[PDB]
Amino acid sequence: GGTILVVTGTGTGVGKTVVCAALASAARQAGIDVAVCKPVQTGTARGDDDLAEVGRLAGVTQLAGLARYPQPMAPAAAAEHAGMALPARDQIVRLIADLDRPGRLTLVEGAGGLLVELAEPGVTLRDVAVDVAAAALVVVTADLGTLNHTKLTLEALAAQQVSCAGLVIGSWPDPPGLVAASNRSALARIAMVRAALPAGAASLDAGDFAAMSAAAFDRNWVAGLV
Amino acid sequence: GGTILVVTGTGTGVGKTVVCAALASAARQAGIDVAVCKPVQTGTARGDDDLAEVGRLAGVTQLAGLARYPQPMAPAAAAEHAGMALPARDQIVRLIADLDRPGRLTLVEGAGGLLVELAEPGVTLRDVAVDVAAAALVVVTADLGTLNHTKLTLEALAAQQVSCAGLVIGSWPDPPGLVAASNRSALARIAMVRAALPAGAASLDAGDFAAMSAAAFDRNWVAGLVG
Ligand SMILES: Nc1ccn([C@@H]2O[C@H](COP(=O)(O)OP(=O)(O)OP(=O)(O)O)[C@@H](O)[C@H]2O)c(=O)n1
Ligand SMILES: Nc1ccn([C@@H]2O[C@H](COP(=O)(O)OP(=O)(O)OP(=O)(O)O)[C@@H](O)[C@H]2O)c(=O)n1
Ligand SMILES: [Mg+2]
Ligand SMILES: [Mg+2]
Repeated sequence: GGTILVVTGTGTGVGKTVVCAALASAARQAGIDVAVCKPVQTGTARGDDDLAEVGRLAGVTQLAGLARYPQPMAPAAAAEHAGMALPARDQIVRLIADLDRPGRLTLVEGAGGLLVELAEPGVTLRDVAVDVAAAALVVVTADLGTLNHTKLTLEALAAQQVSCAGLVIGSWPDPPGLVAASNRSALARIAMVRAALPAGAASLDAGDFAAMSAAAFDRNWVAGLV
Repeated sequence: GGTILVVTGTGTGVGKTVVCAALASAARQAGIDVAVCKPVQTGTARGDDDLAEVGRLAGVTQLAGLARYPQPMAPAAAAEHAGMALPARDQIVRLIADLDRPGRLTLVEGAGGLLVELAEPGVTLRDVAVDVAAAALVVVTADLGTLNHTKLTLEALAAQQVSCAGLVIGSWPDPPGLVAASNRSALARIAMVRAALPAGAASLDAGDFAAMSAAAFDRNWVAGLVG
């Protein structure tokens, strides 16, 4: 095996996908081989496609998915609306374990938060992470409430002995403001803040994104991942 | 003693205060004596006063605060910015215990979500609930993400053996979209949904808010809250 990291977030819209892409670009610039798996994608009618974003921004080519639901709903709702089950637990876990190899950082992106349902019957990104011995990278906001949400997620992580690889602030505002600055310090009082990605990085081109990403993570940590 | 509920939520801004007021109103109209307690209150320099708002909507007269910070921040941060300290765990529990009385329903509204720090070091409303043996009423949204946040909150409640008294959807839109409807029906499978307060309820005057309040909750559940 190699390094499997699940990339979760305190909620929906915290920039999990942009963090996957950023870590991917950093690791690739460290000469690490990266794969990204997004088992279930919703919102496809309006063009939601987070693996494509990772491809565009980071140049990852090993981009693995199992199901696509048109509706911009939570996976289980989208499944119900479309009239089709979610994938099974086994499909996700073996797709990920077949992606994993020596030398590779394999990022696994869930949908929404940690406890959202990802497969039949009621299995979550947390379960998947258990099944594959992955650590968890927690993407957070810098807004009022982030502390509560972070501690809640880290507590759920620990309840199943999924190790915490750290937090990333998905979007660092400009200019910051009092709340975001104080929250950044507190977040660092509960876990290793690995990076804070400038607000708007998503819209960068691949070159500028690569420069941002390179400077956003500690190089030794990135290298030390695999 | 009497009955104590901490009234918590999946985050900040979900309708905790309005639920305190609504449940207090329904319980008052059931003849139950009601106290509402707000041990940590931030954002006073912006005119935030949750106790006053409960009194304004519900007529609750037994309102107890303790710590008040000017800035609209996390209590830890608002205290650090005022040059002040957080209360002690026993200060908060004392404030609550002095309110407790047979036949009285004592609602304890927190600062933000369940794991926000109320006292040094890292003391939360969950700890306070264990200390005063209270049950937790969890206010939720109907919006995307509410299932994850709700499950996280319930799981954190069971982590310390704190009973869940049920959920209350703080703001229920009329009409409900596809996501709201789905989230509601899933929430009913995760826990007892005690009420779904209609959106904009803070705009109802005393009588409108009391009517809405009595209809919002099952009369039998409210009455069963207090012997
Ligand atoms: N530093 C950042 C981080 C995020 N985004 C934007 O923030 C929004 C949501 O972030 P996303 O990367 O989509 O993360 P997710 O948490 O995966 O969203 P969800 O799980 O709900 O699909 C996107 O428009 C993304 O383009 C941005 O512009 N600059
Ligand atoms: N059924 C509802 C629910 C909420 N609100 C409004 O939406 C906001 C949130 O209500 P509040 O109880 O203040 O949410 P809390 O979680 O209590 O806010 P805080 O985190 O600051 O304590 C308020 O402006 C309130 O007037 C409303 O009008 N009717
Ligand atoms: Mg995403
Ligand atoms: Mg409030």
